Amino acid sequence: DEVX
Amino acid sequence: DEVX
Amino acid sequence: YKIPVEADFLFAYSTVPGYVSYRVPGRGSWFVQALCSILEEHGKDLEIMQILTRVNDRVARHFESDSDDPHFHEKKQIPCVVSMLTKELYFSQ
Amino acid sequence: YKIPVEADFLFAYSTVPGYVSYRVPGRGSWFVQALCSILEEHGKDLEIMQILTRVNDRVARHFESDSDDPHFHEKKQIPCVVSMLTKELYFSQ
Amino acid sequence: YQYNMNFEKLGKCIIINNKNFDKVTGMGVRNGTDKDAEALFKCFRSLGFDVIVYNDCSCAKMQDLLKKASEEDHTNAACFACILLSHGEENVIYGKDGVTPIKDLTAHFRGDRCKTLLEKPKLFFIQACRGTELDDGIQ
Amino acid sequence: YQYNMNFEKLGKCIIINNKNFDKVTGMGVRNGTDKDAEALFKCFRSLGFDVIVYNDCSCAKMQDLLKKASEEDHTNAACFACILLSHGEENVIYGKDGVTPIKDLTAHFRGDRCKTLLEKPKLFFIQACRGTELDDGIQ
Repeated sequence: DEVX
Repeated sequence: DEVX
Repeated sequence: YKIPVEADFLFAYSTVPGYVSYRVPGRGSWFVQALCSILEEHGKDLEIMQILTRVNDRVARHFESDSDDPHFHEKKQIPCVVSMLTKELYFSQ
Repeated sequence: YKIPVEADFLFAYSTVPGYVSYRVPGRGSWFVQALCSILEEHGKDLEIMQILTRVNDRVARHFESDSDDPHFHEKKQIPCVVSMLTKELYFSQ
Repeated sequence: YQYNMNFEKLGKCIIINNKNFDKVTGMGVRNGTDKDAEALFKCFRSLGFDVIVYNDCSCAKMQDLLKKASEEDHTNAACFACILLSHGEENVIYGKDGVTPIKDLTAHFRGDRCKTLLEKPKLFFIQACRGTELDDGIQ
Repeated sequence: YQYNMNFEKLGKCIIINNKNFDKVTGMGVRNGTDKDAEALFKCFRSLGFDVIVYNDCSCAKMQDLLKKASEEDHTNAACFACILLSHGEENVIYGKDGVTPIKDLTAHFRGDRCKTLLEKPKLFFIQACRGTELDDGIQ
């Protein structure tokens, strides 16, 4: 899960 | 009218 | 399982960020007077966003500023609802 | 006669101020996918705040972050709706 | 799809009614605010909130009021409400002695800092300025 | 109590799909965003919007495109919608180019600057970070  |  | 720590808050501000908010010395503030009249009439039958949207309309339409200082003359106000609610909110039952 | 210049905006942010927002490389972001799914289902029969409140719930409940990096592991997200609307909004009729 | 309201009480409502300010703040008297607090008191009482009004609170008093409220047992309350009436600027509200961040007032009620309001609505109503811009309107 | 929706069209929907960023910004590729943009255009098309997708826009591109959209004639549209997909930080969103304030993007549609969307809902959906804080959750 990546972060914006 | 006044301002807060 | 888990719930975000910032969830289930609602902020009903009288105005938008950066802006002023008006108060009448013999009557009270635009936002509060509007909030109370809509709650008096509809607090137990409308969902809170419905209530606050009507408050938004009332403040936006019914009010226009009246000052000696021309800088604050004929001015307008729009409130600002911030919702992190996860459900509909009715104040009854 | 007059309308405030800031009236009738709505901002549906994927997250609350100060916080991160999650995006899944094979799937898309939590907020957008949740939004589309609820709009696919209820876009034509629910008021926009009802839609976005359900989006708030779906992101808050359905999702929990999964990173190998332990710092961003098992984290949560709540979106953030800012409304200056003055009426209910339905996308039909 | 609706918050569960089947609880013994609707909940607590704190009203902070800041009218008079220490001259060092430069802030003037907020005439009209008592009429707001009275009308708010009747309205929220009428919804079912257990309402208390605190007047001319300092910054430390406002923090302590919210801290204390967040430490109560809301197990039998459906929700919580707080109404702030004061001067303000962007992200901040005035006590009688100065400004305090709105974030710090509300953070006491986060899910992890107030478990008995978890999954329950936490409502903040704020009558205050948020800057100096004026909206001229149109049409 | 409801916005009037009896217009020839529902309205314009602009999607800004920012995936790739100049290395100098320090920002990485936003894998997953094409999936967002695809699901959004199909979804908003199906609602009745005239949907446009822009990809990897610079800051000046984002400002100009929104400026120009605000200068079109929306007389026969019920509303306007815009969806931003990008990196961001508080109050700010990334172009491939750097950051631009969200306030400036949306201000083009103020009542006084876009008279044919007056009294019509102006919707912005924003997928972006707003800072670095994490929410650990509870329960």
